[PDB]
Amino acid sequence: LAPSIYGHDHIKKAILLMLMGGVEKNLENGSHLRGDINILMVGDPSTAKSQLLRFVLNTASLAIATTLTAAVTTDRETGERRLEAGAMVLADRGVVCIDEFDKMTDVDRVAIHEVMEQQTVTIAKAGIHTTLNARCSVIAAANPVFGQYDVNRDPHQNIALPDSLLSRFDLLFVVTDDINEIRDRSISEHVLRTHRYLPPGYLEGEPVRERLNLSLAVGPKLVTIPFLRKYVQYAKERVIPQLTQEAINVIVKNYTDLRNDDNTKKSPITARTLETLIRLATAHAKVRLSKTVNKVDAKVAANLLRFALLGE
Amino acid sequence: EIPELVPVGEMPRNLTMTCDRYLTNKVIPGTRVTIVGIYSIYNSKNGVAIRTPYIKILGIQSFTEEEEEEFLQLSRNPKLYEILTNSIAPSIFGNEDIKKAIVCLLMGGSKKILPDGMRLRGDINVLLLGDPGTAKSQLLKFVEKVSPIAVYTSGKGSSAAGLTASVQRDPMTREFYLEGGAMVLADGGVVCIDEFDKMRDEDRVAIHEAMEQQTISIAKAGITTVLNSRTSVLAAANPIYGRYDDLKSPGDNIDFQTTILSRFDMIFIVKDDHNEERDISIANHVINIHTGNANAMQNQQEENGSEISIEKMKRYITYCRLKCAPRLSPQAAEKLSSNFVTIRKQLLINELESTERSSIPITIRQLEAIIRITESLAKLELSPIAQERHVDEAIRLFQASTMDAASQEIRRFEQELKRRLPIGWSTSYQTLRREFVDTQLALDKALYALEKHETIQLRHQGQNIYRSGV
Amino acid sequence: MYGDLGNKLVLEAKRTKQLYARSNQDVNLPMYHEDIIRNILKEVSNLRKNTEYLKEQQQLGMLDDKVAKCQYFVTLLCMERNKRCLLAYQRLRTDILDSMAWNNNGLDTNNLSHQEQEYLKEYCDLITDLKSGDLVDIDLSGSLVPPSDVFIDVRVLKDAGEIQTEYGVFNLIKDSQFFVRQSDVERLIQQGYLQKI
Amino acid sequence: EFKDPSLSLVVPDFLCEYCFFISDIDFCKAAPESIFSCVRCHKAFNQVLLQEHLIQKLRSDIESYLIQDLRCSRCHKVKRDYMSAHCPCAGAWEGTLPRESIVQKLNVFKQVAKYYGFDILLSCIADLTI
Amino acid sequence: RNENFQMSITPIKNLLGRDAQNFLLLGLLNKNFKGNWSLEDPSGSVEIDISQTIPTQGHYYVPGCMVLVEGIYYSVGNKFHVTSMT
Amino acid sequence: VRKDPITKEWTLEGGALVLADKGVCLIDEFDKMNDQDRTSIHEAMEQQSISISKAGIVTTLQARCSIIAAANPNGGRYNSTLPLAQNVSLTEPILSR
Amino acid sequence: KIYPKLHQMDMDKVSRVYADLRRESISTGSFPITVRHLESILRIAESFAKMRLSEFVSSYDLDRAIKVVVDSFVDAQKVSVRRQLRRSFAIYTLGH
Amino acid sequence: GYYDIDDVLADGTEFPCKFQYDIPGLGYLENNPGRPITKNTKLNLPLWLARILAIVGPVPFVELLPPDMFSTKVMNAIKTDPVALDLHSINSHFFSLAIKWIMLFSEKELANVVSELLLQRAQELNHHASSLSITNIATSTFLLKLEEMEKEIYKKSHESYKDTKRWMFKK
Ligand SMILES: Nc1ncnc2c1ncn2[C@@H]1O[C@H](COP(=O)(O)OP(=O)(O)NP(=O)(O)O)[C@@H](O)[C@H]1O
Ligand SMILES: [Mg+2]
Ligand SMILES: [Zn+2]
Ligand SMILES: [Zn+2]
Repeated sequence: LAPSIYGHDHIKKAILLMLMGGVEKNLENGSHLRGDINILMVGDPSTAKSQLLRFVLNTASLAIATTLTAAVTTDRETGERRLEAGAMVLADRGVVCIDEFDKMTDVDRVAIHEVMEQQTVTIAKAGIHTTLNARCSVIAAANPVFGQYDVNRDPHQNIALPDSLLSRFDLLFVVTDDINEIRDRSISEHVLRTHRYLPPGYLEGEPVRERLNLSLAVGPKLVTIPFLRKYVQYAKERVIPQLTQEAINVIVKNYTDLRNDDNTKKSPITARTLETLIRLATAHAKVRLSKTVNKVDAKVAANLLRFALLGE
Repeated sequence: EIPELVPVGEMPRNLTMTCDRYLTNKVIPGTRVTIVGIYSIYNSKNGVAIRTPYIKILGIQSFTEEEEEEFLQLSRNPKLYEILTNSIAPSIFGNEDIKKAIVCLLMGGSKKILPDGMRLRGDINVLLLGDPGTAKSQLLKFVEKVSPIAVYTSGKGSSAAGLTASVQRDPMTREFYLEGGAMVLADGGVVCIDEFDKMRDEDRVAIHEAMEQQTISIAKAGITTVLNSRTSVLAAANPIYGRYDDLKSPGDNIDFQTTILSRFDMIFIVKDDHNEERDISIANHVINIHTGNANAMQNQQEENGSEISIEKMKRYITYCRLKCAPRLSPQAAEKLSSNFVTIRKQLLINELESTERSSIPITIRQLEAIIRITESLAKLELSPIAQERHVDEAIRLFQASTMDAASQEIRRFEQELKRRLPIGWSTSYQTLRREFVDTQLALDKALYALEKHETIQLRHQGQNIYRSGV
Repeated sequence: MYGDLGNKLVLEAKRTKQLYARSNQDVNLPMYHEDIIRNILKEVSNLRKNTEYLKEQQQLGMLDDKVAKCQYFVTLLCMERNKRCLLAYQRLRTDILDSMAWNNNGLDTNNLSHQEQEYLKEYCDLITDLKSGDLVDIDLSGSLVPPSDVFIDVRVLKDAGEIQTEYGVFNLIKDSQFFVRQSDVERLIQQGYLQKI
Repeated sequence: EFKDPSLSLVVPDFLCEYCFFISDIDFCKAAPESIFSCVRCHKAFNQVLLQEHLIQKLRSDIESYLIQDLRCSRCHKVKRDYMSAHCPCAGAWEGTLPRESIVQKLNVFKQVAKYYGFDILLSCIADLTI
Repeated sequence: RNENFQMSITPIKNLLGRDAQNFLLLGLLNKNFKGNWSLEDPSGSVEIDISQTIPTQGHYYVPGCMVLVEGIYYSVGNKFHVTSMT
Repeated sequence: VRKDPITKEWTLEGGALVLADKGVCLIDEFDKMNDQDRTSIHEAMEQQSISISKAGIVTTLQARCSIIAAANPNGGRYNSTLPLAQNVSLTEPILSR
Repeated sequence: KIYPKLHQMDMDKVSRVYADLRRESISTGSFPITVRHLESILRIAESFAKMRLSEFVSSYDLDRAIKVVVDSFVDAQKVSVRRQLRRSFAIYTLGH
Repeated sequence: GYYDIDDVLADGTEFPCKFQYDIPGLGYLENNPGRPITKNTKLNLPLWLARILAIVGPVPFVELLPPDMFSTKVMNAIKTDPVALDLHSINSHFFSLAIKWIMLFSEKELANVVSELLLQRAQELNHHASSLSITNIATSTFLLKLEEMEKEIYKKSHESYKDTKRWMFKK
């Protein structure tokens, strides 16, 4: 994924686990608990975020581009009101890509809780009192509302989004424009080679003509994106991993460690983190194509989650 | 009607008029024209026994094979950049680097298309932020004269509709149509937004797409549409608190967000130096303006070739825009990359020193601005390649503008040095480094503070710290 | 690739030919591109060293009848291409120099290579030999517009004082006007002292 | 406007050995008696000694020009390196002893030499150009 | 013009950000205002570590001398570690 | 600007500084206008023009006015212990005009 | 009907006035002396000449214009400094 | 001719080449001197090189695949509307290159089509060359679509007409 992007290995691993996301749990009486995974990339602008959303959008399938929920709507010619689908409804059992998520308005954010908790959205006007399936795995990205991102302040403080909203996401990354000379040297020379591009047959210094498309209207083992698509398709097609007890032992070990180490002082780690570990370990079992989740999967998932939340 | 013919206190009047066959598409909005036509009448649907007047056009008047030669000769002149720099706002004394940057904004960089169909900005955006009476508005109202396409607005005169585009209902058909705002009317040239700091927040939001995506996306009256806005924003603004306040950060002196500030290829922060010799020079110049000698002075400079006329420069800017689009040489490309990592290292040390992140983001987006300036500088002389000298001047202008916009325990070490080094004697820097570090970057701030005061003077290639003052 | 510098050089050639062709006058030709020519000659030396290296290693003879033959062919064709590009550039600037010799010197110097400076000296010496031996009854370097009129009016555009001609004088007073035989003043029209026709 | 008609040409710490007096003497603003003789005692000064001191001052200023540090013309930092073409703040380099001032110093030296008839100092001034 | 070069020189300003890579320099041998030994180029300057170097023996080496320098650039201290000098 | 009830097109209507073109405009209690009104003065007061861009209309009007303004200092009356910038709420740009 | 001209005005008088006003206006709370205030002197001198129906601006018009502007600046001050400023600028005004 | 600059540039254009052998050392054509070019390597080579490697090798070292500028798409666009076609965008030297290709492989269809193309465009070229001011935007939009070959013919022709009009009406 995204081979042009310097660093960001853990981000790409987390993206792959979301693309291979966790399994749904309908308990007795049909009591529903959500298997899908949700991610948010906070950070500076000019970082990898938006480009990663392009690479995710072009890698995933049933993927919706945004830059929500569901609504009852009307337009100029309609003498009537119609129920409309937002991106999560359109991405039911698919994915949503939300760039500039810090910009979303209040009536949207108030209803995002239903997507995040219940994987559904409820309608409550014009007598259409109903609830819709919106069972997607979301990846979002956001920018500071003022200035460059202050890495000392929380996401709740650098961005207007509430902590009671930001906490819904399984993984919450903060990325920043590190001023590293090796990175800067690399991306600089790539941008310079881009701006030195001369189209075919143009003389040196010749201006590019807008006439083109109508005038010509005469009619390191990294894989290909189609192969990666075919792999994720095969995993979804061929396995639904079962959850083994040794995995559980690693999971409860790591959760209760995270919830009593100094990591508590950084975040009030809670039950959502526990079920997130189960989802991520299940997703790693889907990476393996393995018929079960096992202790090996939990060991990978806890390392990634500890890095994502605490940076270590 | 022509604005300088409107009667005093009148609202400017206008006529609807028609043309057909080979007179269609012969003019664009904003062009000044002479029309020959039949003044005539028609009985519109909308008084009594009244009729709507209109003109049936019979003629319109609004490169030549010798101005081709003139602009070749002017390209061949070695002093061209100084000549154009003098020719921008010639009555305005000083502001040399700002005038140089205005020439770059007028010429623009080179617009590009990639194999993917992706397209890259050629337009430069410049923000002049600074003190009152620094001739900012005068510079914008000059640029609206010389630029072949231009629009002038003021921030408080704006609305989002009158900026991007608006719905209209045509009185002739009596049916809807969409009509362009200031950004669309500036497409292919400069929009001069004067007193930009007074603009409402929703208007400044509406600027974003037209300024960076260079489009306006529309869904109004059921008309879904997207318009093109290839535009240079030349914005002028005062600081918050009126005069620029040196004790405050630029992020405090400026209301604009870091997002919108990033979209300006160059920011100049302009201040009164209050220097007596400068003010005397300005005063002699201003009185020469008012006494009327300036007319003869500019005519002399134009006969001398030290300046060129407005129309000649307008034709020349159009000639450069239509005939040339330079590329960076490989040497220039490497030098630009190295300069990028250099200024990035400089911002890193400044942000560590200030322990605060700058209001100005020196991201990869600003390298695109330096590339764009390099291309414009080569575009003046119609050189098909932008050579290393053009990168030198482009780097000089960026250092003169946006770097100055961005680049804005010791108590113990400074007085230890005051005690240990007496007046009139010299300390070699390397020994001071060893002496203080062995007790540590507070050293060079102590040097900077004691250098700003008269007390210490770096001397002999900076190797000798000389206690020159008190 | 070895031919690219040749393309850049002959693009320079095409542009200077257009620079000369588009204007009505003889435009003084631009600077000799010693830098690109040095790059190409260095490339030729690289190719010569490659042929020497290969022809030495042909005594080891790796599939030489096809492989060494093919390698030798490609590195030889690169040298043929670069010779063509260099000679095209030099032949164009030579043609312009010859044209200028006939148009002026038979009656900007920094931009020439020193070989071109001494070439131009020799070609001017040759022209002046042709209009000095036999055929000297005709100034072979004279105008090629046919003589339209025997007498013309000419306005003095720059002052040159009293000068003689074969049976008289002109006093070239600034902004005086003569009516005179064209064959007695053509030399001064070409030298830019006289204005009309 | 009043500008002082006298350009000072001071020779610092000149010594009268006859009374060990250490005086700065100004060849333009001083009266001629105060140049050619002391002003605590009144013994006369040797002419060749005096011309030698003016030549020492002249060559001191030529050297001080040639060894000067360059300074940035807008941020006033010293040029700390050997091969930059301009300061990193975009400003051009300028001398800390601008050339105009040194031409002025040489001009007062030629005037003083012509007036007092200082043959040796005049030969030195001549041998600079020629 | 010398046959040994036409590896070849990189101007010092090309080094910046090209971490842990071999380079051949040509430089004016400064001693910086901070006191460290240094090379300067029309394009810039870089501090040098000579602690591991092998100089060529038929020469003096003084400040201000133009010296060829081969070594590995290191971004971590922004030093250039000289293999050999001539 | 207003949408003309006859034509249904948008038209400008001049404000005080258009009506007082080539005249003088008199602004009493300048200190107690809203700053979102005061900021409109800047262009006409110095550049002698008003540059509207609204409802499709985009134009520059002439506004050749001398403005004479009357104001009370901060709090209620003058206090000569202070300099001007603390006597009055007005900022340097408008005051410089 | 009347359009005065600044024929042979005292440039250096005005320039020194602007230079000194600018220097004393360095006080960060004072009335912000600016290039448009120099133009104000010239406009005002034209207005006084206009009152005389005068084709040409005299020294007296320009002196009165300077005196008006200098008084306007000098009285825009905290009283702790007004006397010193009055004494300094008196060299320009008390010639008339 | 040898020194003919527009011929030298035409020889500098690139064509798609498929190799018929494995050859060591030629990898510099694939930007790496250290390796062979393999059989069935498909590579764009300059025409001055591709012309010779297409003939010498018995099987030659290279086979020339059909270039896109002579694809059936372009040939169809030629055969509908010669004067509307932007040959300068297709290739700035298309007539010189078509002559060279027609000679390299005897291709009667391409010769007939290129003859028709040139003739039909020659009519319109003469119309714009003959028109004179007392220049039209219609002329300008047509001249943008001319090859360097056609630009040379137009320049020479238009100069002939202009010089004749000058001589007739002026003294
Ligand atoms: N450097 C200068 N040279 C000549 N005239 C100047 C100069 N600076 C200012 N002026 C004059 O002073 C006025 C400047 O007005 P203006 O252009 O509005 O300045 P500004 O930068 O826009 N200040 P503001 O409108 O308060 O933000 C004009 O009348 C100019 O003639
Ligand atoms: Mg202004
Ligand atoms: Zn004595
Ligand atoms: Zn500096």
